[PDB]
Amino acid sequence: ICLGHHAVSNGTKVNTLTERGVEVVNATETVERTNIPRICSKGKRTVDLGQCGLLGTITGPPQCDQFLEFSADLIIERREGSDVCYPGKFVNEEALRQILRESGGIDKEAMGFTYSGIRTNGATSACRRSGSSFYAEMKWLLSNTDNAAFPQMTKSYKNTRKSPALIVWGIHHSVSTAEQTKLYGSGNKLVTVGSSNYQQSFVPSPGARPQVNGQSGRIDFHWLMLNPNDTVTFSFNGAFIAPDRASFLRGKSMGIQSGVQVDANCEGDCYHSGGTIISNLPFQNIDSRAVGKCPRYVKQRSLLLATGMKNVPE
Amino acid sequence: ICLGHHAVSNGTKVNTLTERGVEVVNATETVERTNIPRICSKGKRTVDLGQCGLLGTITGPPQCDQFLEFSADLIIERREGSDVCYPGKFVNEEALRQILRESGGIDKEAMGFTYSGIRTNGATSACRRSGSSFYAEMKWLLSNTDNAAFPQMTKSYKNTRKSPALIVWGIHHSVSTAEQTKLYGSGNKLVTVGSSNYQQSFVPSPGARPQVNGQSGRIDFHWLMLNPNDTVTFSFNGAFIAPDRASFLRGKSMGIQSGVQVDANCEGDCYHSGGTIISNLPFQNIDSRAVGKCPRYVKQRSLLLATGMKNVPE
Amino acid sequence: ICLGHHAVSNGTKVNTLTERGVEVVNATETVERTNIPRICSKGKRTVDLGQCGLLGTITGPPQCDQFLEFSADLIIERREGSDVCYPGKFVNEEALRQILRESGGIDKEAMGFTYSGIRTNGATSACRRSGSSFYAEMKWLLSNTDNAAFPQMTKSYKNTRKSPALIVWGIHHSVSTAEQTKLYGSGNKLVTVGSSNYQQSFVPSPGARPQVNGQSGRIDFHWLMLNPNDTVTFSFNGAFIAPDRASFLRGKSMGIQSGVQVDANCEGDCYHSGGTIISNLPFQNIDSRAVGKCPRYVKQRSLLLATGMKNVPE
Amino acid sequence: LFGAIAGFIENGWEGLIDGWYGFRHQNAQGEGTAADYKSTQSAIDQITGKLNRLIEKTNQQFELIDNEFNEVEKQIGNVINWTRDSITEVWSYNAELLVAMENQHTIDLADSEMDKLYERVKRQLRENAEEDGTGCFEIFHKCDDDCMASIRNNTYDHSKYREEAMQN
Amino acid sequence: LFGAIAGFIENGWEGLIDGWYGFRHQNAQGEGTAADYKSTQSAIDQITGKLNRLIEKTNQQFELIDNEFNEVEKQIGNVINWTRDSITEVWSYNAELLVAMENQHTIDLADSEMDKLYERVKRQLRENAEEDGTGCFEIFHKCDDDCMASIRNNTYDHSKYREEAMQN
Amino acid sequence: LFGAIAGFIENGWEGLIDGWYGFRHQNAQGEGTAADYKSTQSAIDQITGKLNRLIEKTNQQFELIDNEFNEVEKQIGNVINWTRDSITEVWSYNAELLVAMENQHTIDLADSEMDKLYERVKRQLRENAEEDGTGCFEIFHKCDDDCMASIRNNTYDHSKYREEAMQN
Ligand SMILES: *[C@@H]1O[C@H](CO)[C@@H](O)[C@H](O)[C@H]1NC(C)=O
Ligand SMILES: *[C@@H]1O[C@H](CO)[C@@H](O)[C@H](O)[C@H]1NC(C)=O
Ligand SMILES: *[C@@H]1O[C@H](CO)[C@@H](O)[C@H](O)[C@H]1NC(C)=O
Ligand SMILES: *[C@@H]1O[C@H](CO)[C@@H](O)[C@H](O)[C@H]1NC(C)=O
Ligand SMILES: *[C@@H]1O[C@H](CO)[C@@H](O)[C@H](O)[C@H]1NC(C)=O
Ligand SMILES: *[C@@H]1O[C@H](CO)[C@@H](O)[C@H](O)[C@H]1NC(C)=O
Ligand SMILES: *[C@@H]1O[C@H](CO)[C@@H](O)[C@H](O)[C@H]1NC(C)=O
Ligand SMILES: *[C@@H]1O[C@H](CO)[C@@H](O)[C@H](O)[C@H]1NC(C)=O
Ligand SMILES: *[C@@H]1O[C@H](CO)[C@@H](O)[C@H](O)[C@H]1NC(C)=O
Repeated sequence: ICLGHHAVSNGTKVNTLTERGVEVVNATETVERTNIPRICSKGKRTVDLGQCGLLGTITGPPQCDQFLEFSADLIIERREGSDVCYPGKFVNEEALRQILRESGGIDKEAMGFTYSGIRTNGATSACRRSGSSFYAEMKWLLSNTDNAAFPQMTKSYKNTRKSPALIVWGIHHSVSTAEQTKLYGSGNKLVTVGSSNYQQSFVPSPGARPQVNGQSGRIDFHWLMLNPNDTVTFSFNGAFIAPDRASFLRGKSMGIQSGVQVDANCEGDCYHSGGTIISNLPFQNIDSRAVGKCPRYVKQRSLLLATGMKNVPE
Repeated sequence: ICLGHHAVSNGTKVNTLTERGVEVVNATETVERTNIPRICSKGKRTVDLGQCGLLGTITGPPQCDQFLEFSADLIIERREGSDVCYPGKFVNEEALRQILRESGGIDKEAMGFTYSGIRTNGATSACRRSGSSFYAEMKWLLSNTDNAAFPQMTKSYKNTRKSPALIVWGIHHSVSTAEQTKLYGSGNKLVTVGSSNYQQSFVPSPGARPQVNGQSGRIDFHWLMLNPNDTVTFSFNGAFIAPDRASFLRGKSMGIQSGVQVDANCEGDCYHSGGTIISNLPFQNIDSRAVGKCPRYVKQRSLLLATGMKNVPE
Repeated sequence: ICLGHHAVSNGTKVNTLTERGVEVVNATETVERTNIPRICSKGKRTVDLGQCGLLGTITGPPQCDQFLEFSADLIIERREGSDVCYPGKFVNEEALRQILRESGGIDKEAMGFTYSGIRTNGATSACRRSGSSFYAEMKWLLSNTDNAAFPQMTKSYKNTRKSPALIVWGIHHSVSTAEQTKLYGSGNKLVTVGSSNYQQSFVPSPGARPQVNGQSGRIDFHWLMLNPNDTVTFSFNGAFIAPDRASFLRGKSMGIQSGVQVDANCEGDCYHSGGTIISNLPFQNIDSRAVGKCPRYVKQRSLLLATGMKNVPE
Repeated sequence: LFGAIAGFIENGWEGLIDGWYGFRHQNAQGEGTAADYKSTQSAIDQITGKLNRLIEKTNQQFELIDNEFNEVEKQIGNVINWTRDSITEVWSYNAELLVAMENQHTIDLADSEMDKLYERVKRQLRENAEEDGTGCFEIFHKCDDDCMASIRNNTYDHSKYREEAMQN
Repeated sequence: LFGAIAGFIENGWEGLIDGWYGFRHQNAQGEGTAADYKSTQSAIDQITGKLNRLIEKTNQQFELIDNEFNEVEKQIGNVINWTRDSITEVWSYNAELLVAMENQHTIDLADSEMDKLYERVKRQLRENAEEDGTGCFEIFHKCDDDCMASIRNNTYDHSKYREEAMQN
Repeated sequence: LFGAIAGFIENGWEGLIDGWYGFRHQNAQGEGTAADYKSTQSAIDQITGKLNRLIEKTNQQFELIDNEFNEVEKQIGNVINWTRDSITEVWSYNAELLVAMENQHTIDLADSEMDKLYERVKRQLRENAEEDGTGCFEIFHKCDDDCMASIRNNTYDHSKYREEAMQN
């Protein structure tokens, strides 16, 4: 009697500790190369910001008007998005973005500031709504008359909540010392900001910036997280954009950046800019910056795992 | 004649390259789960800061009075600690903290600044000693009279030592432009600071901060490392807190943060906030932020290493 | 008939999964310990900066005069190098350095700024050439007369190129408010800078810094990357150093820091401060900060890989 | 490696499609070739164990640390990239080693199961047969096909067939 | 795997408490069961070698990079966490693989030592006995207990006991 | 481990300089000792395969992230160092494990090739010889040196030499 083993004509080459291209009966792939070019968002509260910028959800330019109090398991930033109507930007913008991506959305709340004999309806044709508007969650505080002066004010707010409050104010930088005074009066204007935690202060800086959105003025946006039962104070005298509402984080979420469509027909937990990586493979060669729950990125395209014996054909 | 092998009734399940729950005769744990809820500090020069904050050892609020010239192999930060009597804070506070943790303690040295017709005994009820005091290593420089003016000064110090000197000064920010002038006189006050290495400058920023320690003024603390035979200069004219003594690092140490007691009865080299990890195991599942000489943190609770053969009971 | 195996008198001890010092017939080293104390630069466009500092290639102090438009595959920083003639420094200096190391060199281009009734030939004995000069790529803009005043100017430049432009300006900080006014006239001087991307502004800060190069004044160097078809604007009124030429990155390169000589006789791709690591070994115990294409650094000095069987001598 | 598969056994049976390991004999009654479950199965139940161990679910979420629409500051940008490239080197290394190591073991495992099958049949015929040396066995008592079947399902009386092959 | 332990040997002796591998025979004089030092010891001295290699002292100190009383700035905070989580993934991976790989080898090592013990006794009785096939040996010359003891301590004359078992 | 090298074979031949595995016999005609290509070669072609797999070219460039002439800011400086030290721990770990794992396999591979050589010669002499037990074979028909040469190059008639050794 005699005994042997099975074989095939067409085998599959694998690599070993010692060899490189040994043919086995059957091997299987270990590295995922397959991408699905959609955001597989089946089962998740998803928010596609489109033209709204993630930071705009806090301040409220018109693109973000429908995102001021959103709730999410999954947040999608788009390329066409913008945090801004009136030209300007945030200090520590990415830190803030990272916070917002895993916030689970935001709840808004009146800080309850009241103003004593100044203007309050500052606007522009950069923030277009019915006519010339401004950021929905903010207040463009102005000297009472079309030149006038600004009475060094003090406003304060206390986080009487169990969760940290996101506080956001803006500093205005005008085209010139000319316009800076028409808006706020003359003199070097100073804004200070503190807490049982925080320590900073600000001065404007008028001058000609290039024209963005049709404007040469800018707005410096700044932010701080107030703690439960901690108080925050705004010593200010001009060049100042006042926070109307404060923000609280809802819970937990994931934030991604993509340019592909959403599909509630597929389930995914590993995302990148070009879609969803649905795989059970331990590795992947698609995007090293893939995020969520993903296989480890490897530089190798293919790594074949032997699932059979040596193929020795006659 | 016949031959077999040993076995037991009760075996221990392990995992293999191929199986998952194969019973062997004997296995041993590979992941440390056991914590000792004390700081095992047997044999080490240890310093428990208690209410003194690590940064306070440099400036010297009353909590830190007994820590102004300490020497250590092991430094413990406590939660109740504070770097501050008069409300304020440090710029690059954590960088400075990290430096101090591995300093091996500090030696203090007179910078030897002398002042020409101003005040020098600035104090407060926030730094309580015999009465109303200040930071022990600093000097609250004031305009000579209870309004007066401040003569734009110049003081300089040279590190005539073989080791880098830790230099620390403070900028005062008062409740208002009112108080800023009573203390230093009027005009925008400017402090500049440089070396064969460094380049910066400072302006105060009065205004109302919320009340901490009973005070609404703040103090900005700043710092720079002077090199052997390098010189540092202070062009100043007010809103300024002067360094009396400079600091030198003693050697090497370890710094940790904990809320558990010290035990000179046990020896440890791997520490976390909840105590000491004494183990010889290659891994641990206790604290991912454990520091010192530790086993690698792993997410797994248990990984049983086979120390015997297959257990095949009858 | 009988069969056995080969052996030797002198074997080589190796380590195994189970043993530690088992003698095999033959082993081979796995960790590279051999260094060649030269920069093996055979075949590469190499630039040794010597006394020129990498950042000086942008601004152009006299050391960098022959490096204003260089082209490289490999860039070498030297210890004797200096980014500066007139004392001063760069904000985000290392970020800028890292950009320049992999630029592949730089191409210079006239920004084309024209000035209206001021001075323009600011100089010093710190930048020595024929006599007292300045940075070659910059312009020391001055008030027209030996006290005079500075007309708040505006200059702007557009990147009409397909590649991002490196923009560099300087802020002057003088010995005093005395000298600040002789040079630029009185009043707080303000420089603002923006783009479809950027947002900042600057004020000088006169005072006495220690004497470096024989000078107590400093120059703050700042920089921004302009995008293709984006515009950058300089609202300024003094204490200002104007960019004459802008810079464009040539392609790709590698940058290292070394104190050893260059050899076009040897080929290397793994470099450190003490020379070149030429090896094919998977590991190395020479320099953990070795850069280029290198074997992985390991703490072990030697790891012997068995290339033979057990050596069992009689 | 054990020496069976691609050892003294010249090759395998591209017609054996019933299992991994089997019997092909030669007695008078014609011809037959079969497969062995338990050997085949023990190799199947082990390679299958390797795969189920390599397909997993890291309940470990990773978040954006970078920005593609708005590049983060260069210094931190380069530290992040440097760090990410370092982790990639490790995983690429780990992956290549894991697969090579596993493939080596998978292959030497299949050898093992063959040699284990062989050297058990060899022990079942205590002397009523001898080893040719190419994986084939020469009986000296003309085994029938309820006898060859008796071997394949492990019954074959290790004595009651003796002298008929012993004397010869 | 070699095929002895949990192979043709149905099981092990929960009464064998003298070693890992031993002899239990059956001759006229009654009964006895013993343990083999050198086999048992060579398995002991090897598993023991694995452990001494996994318990080590990384003279590599790591310092605080974070702050728990005073959280560091978010961006750097998130880079640190991201990085720490990445290293944790590696070590958790390494640890699981190391233990699985080692356990596999440990177990196939114990098999090896058995098969090595067996196939040496088998060679000590050049023909004065034959293999039953379940790890037991049938002598054809009624070995005594200073003869069984002669086997166990490797002395047994490989000739001077012959024909008494050969002829039979 | 298979049990040959540093097993029942007491030691090796420091005079065998023609290969890794060879034959040294003892018949009437005097003396001789030779080497076996194919066994030696299959061990050579496999250790050589391990080395060619460990010498590689990571087309992965790494750039300066630090500065030695001008130390970068402390916080970022310490994050970088912390991170670099973490990667060093991994590679030092990987390197030590890789080498230990490989060395184990390399050594058990050489054993395997011996045992594979042995247990093939043993099968070539179907009964015209028997196993002494120390890696040596006793023929019972006085093999000549065109007969010993006949074994070494695998020809030896597995029958036409029989009874001359069988009857004896
Ligand atoms: C080939 O390998 C894969 C392993 O995932 C398996 O699903 C497939 O059935 C195999 N094919 C055969 C017939 O061996
Ligand atoms: C927070 O708010 C509650 C309700 O006013 C108060 O009782 C509590 O003391 C506060 N927490 C602190 C910081 O003491
Ligand atoms: C079980 O394993 C451990 C290995 O560390 C050993 O100390 C202990 O003695 C073992 N028990 C027995 C009797 O096998
Ligand atoms: C440091 O101090 C000594 C003593 O004054 C001096 O001789 C030496 O030159 C100094 N080092 C430098 C920077 O030259
Ligand atoms: C020793 O090992 C190395 C492996 O790289 C090999 O080049 C050398 O020839 C070996 N020496 C001998 C004779 O085994
Ligand atoms: C860049 O320059 C070309 C040539 O002037 C112009 O046509 C193009 O629109 C510009 N790119 C942008 C930002 O539109
Ligand atoms: C980091 O890497 C990405 C690609 O992974 C690249 O596009 C980006 O420019 C890099 N960041 C920096 C700061 O160079
Ligand atoms: C980093 O991780 C710790 C826990 O390991 C967490 O408490 C902390 O909030 C995290 N830091 C940031 C910046 O989110
Ligand atoms: C980082 O490590 C290097 C040596 O590798 C050391 O010289 C340097 O001081 C360290 N950096 C910091 C910020 O401590």
